[PDB]
Amino acid sequence: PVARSWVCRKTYVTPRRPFEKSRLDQELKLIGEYGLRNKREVWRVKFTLAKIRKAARELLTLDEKDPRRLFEGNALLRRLVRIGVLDEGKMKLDYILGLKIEDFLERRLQTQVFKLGLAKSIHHARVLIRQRHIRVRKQVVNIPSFIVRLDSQKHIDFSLRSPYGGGRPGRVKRKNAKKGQGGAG
Amino acid sequence: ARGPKKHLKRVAAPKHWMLDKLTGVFAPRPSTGPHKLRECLPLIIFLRNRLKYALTGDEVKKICMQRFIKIDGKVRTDITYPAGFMDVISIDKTGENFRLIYDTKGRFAVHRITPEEAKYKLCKVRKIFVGTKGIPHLVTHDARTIRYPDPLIKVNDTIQIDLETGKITDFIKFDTGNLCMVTGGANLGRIGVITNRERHPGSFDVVHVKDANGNSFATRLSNIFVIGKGNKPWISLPRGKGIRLTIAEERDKRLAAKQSSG
Amino acid sequence: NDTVTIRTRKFMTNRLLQRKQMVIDVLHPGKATVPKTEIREKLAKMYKTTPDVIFVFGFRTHFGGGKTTGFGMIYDSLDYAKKNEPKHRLARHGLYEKKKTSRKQRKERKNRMKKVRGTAKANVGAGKKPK
Amino acid sequence: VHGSLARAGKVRGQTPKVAKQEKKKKKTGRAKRRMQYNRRFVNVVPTFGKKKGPNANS
Amino acid sequence: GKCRGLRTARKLRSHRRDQKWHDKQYKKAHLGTALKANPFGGASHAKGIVLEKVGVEAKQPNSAIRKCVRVQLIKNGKKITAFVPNDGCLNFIEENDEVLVAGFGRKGHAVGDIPGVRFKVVKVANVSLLALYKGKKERPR
RNA sequence: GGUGACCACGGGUGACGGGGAAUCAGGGUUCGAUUCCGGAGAGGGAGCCUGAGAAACGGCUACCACAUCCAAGGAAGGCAGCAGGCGCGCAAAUUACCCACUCCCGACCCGGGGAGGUAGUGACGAAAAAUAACAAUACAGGACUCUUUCGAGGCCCUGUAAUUGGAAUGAGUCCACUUUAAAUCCUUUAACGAGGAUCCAUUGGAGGGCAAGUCUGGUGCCAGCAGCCGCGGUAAUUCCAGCUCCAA
Ligand SMILES: [Mg+2]
Ligand SMILES: [Mg+2]
Ligand SMILES: [Mg+2]
Ligand SMILES: [Mg+2]
Ligand SMILES: [Mg+2]
Ligand SMILES: [Mg+2]
Ligand SMILES: [Mg+2]
Ligand SMILES: [Mg+2]
Repeated sequence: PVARSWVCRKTYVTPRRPFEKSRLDQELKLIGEYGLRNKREVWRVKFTLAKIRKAARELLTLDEKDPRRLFEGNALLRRLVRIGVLDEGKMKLDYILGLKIEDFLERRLQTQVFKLGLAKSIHHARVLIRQRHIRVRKQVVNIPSFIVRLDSQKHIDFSLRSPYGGGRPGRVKRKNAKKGQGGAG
Repeated sequence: ARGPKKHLKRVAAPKHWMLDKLTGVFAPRPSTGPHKLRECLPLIIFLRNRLKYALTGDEVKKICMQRFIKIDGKVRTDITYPAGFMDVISIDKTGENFRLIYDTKGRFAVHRITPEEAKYKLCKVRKIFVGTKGIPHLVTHDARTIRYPDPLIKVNDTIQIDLETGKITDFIKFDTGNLCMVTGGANLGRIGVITNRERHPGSFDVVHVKDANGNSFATRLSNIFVIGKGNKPWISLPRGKGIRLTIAEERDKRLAAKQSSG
Repeated sequence: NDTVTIRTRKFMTNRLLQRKQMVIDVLHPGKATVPKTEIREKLAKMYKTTPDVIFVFGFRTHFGGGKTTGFGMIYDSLDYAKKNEPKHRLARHGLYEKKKTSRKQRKERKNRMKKVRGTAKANVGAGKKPK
Repeated sequence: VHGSLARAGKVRGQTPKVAKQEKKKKKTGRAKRRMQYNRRFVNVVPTFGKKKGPNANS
Repeated sequence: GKCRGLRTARKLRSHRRDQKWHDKQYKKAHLGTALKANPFGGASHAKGIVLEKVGVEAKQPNSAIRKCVRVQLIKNGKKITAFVPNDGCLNFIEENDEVLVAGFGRKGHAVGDIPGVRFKVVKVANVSLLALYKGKKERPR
């Protein structure tokens, strides 16, 4: 019949118990620190970390010198150091278990533009990304959750068409200019 | 069903065709021919997906109907002709020739060959018998049967078909120390030298084959296609020389290639 | 025109259909997507050919504008364009006319011919009275 | 039946109908979370009141 | 104790499937008598026609009249009692209405002080009872 | 003679089988009508013609049950195909466009295909992601700092109200292009488009479990709430409301 795909998965897992003061406060601290929209962002990054830890645990229980352990562990370690959450020197499967959620959250584009200094606050960074002002390499990205890589860290900049790189000021600027010039002939 | 099937599903097609899921519901169900459909490569996907000459089935139909493809030296206008193992696809308008051979990862590779090598084709005999008037008949892995062969040729040996005549030029006996190739299973596409053949009467015999790296792998007898005498193949081998590399070595080979190019 | 450029990659020639395939990426920095006629005339300038045998299609503009990638096919002669091309690309340039009727009406007509047997006059006139 | 259905809806009928008062539109989404985070992780001041709740009616 | 032999799996499996009939959930879900006795017949909701508006006294420690409707289900024609769950929605209910009825919450069991009531009214005259209570939409007069 | 407590035989199944799905320490427990493979059926049975292949049903014959036309002599049926109705129900969409793609059939590069593709309805479900950001005044807070409480500013951070107060953008209108068989949508790009940015976020709760009010007003064992404990008989943190909070 149809040539559809219907292959999909949930990117987050809800907590087992709701209404714990400790968990609620900790997640709210993460949300406030990284300008997250709701608890689903922190839950999805928590779920990504949990999946990574699960794969690492499977490889750890797997015997050392096993070809599968070597291949998959090296692949996982190099992708972690590629996104920059793991240091270049700490390329061991044991240190994967030592990772937390904060170092994942600090690789998002929203936090990266604020840290690089293109934005005044984390929420200003999120809105600035969402209004298509920031480009990475040649491609303009409007997804705040864009996990940046180490090689792409340096190339974060403003988009050319934005009223922060090249010209063409915004509609409110142009309207104010034309109103000011129409007030004096 | 009340009769033979004439449709093939895209997801039910053989994996080595590299047919993706999204483009179509169906697959080009190969027409009946010399080779089985599970181990044949239809001309449509050969010219559309492997060489990227055509964009769709209509374009590849136009190429076929303008009579440029000579499979086994014969012009074949069938869009779903089963090419199969060790067949010559000659496009003389471009002056290019292809020997259909499995690569390392057990799937047919685009293998360009010279015109002076494209005029002969090795074949594995399948059954030998004697027809009417005491005439020795010999069938091959294709649907190709020949008469009056050399009595020295026994079953699962190799012969050299000379094209445009359908005759024998030379032959290879199947025995220990002869370079061969696996044509099915997990070891499909691997080049090695026969080292042992153990016999199980009433069952499939199993051969042990060692490649150039010394790696020993076993397979069934029916999956063995001898393609050379000793350690020298009778045809030009594909890239990689039929040497199976595990995931680590191809990973670091990719890394070395990218590092040299960058 | 001031800043609009064509670049060509994955280019190859096939005499099987006597044409040349390529994927062309256009670079319009601050403009809209460049129209297919402009693309064809610029490719004609690039490859020294009259700008009516060219065929370009499948143009996807990348996110945020700028680059736009499509497929280009340039023929050696204008005659082969009718010989081996889909009819819709010909109709876009106007070389082919598909001034035809509804598929549903064709099916109704075909079903009426099934009712009327044999007689040539009635088999061809069954579509006249129920117009 | 006991014939005592006549009281159905009594209190809701008797409750004086006071209307809602117009208020400033509440922020929603990321800004609501930002305000919520500031109200309990930025203005934190230790007090002898044993960390009164957000809805304290003192 | 229990057997542990290497080939006692038949006895272990037979004992499990024999003793699994001794807990109420498995018996209820695998005998079929509960499904036969269920007025909803294994459905989450069911439509019916209001026959009568009645009041049910609450249980002993409480003292109140719970407003319920006698309802004849359009499928299989069974009569049930459904609680009308809000402050004044019995006034929205009238005679001979197509009411949607759901379970009360704990799987064919009486809930709260209401004796023998297993169902509650979700919709009346094809308009939601919650909407009528909130005043979002009025009765179709 | 054969089969049976190593469960035959019989009965039930709200049983098509499998690849698989949900749950997710390990072990398991449920679900697999459903797009792939295999089987069966074309209202129920039964019997056949042709054909390589059918016990075919968009083939035929007969019976059983429904049901269409009729000049009453006859004749014609099989949507568990795509649409679309009725009926059943808690429960499921357009009597749309096209063979352009994937393939199939044919005497065949050319015709056909409700296979299939495309669009429509679509909060089944899954992914991403707006509903605001910033600056300066006030009044607070910080290890704030200057003299060692008193006053101020060489700083940092919230909240409340304001000609603030002028920057940024989509959501929408809409030129064109592009997509495409023709289109629609997305992506581009002109022109408008935000200060109650009234371009207005909801659904459930605030005794405990379980995050959040011993607030105010009504009712007074009534109305009602309450999955479970329980609340309600006159200052009810539990009902009905207003405000304020909480969760997503
Ligand atoms: Mg059944
Ligand atoms: Mg199944
Ligand atoms: Mg099937
Ligand atoms: Mg025939
Ligand atoms: Mg059948
Ligand atoms: Mg039949
Ligand atoms: Mg809104
Ligand atoms: Mg209240």
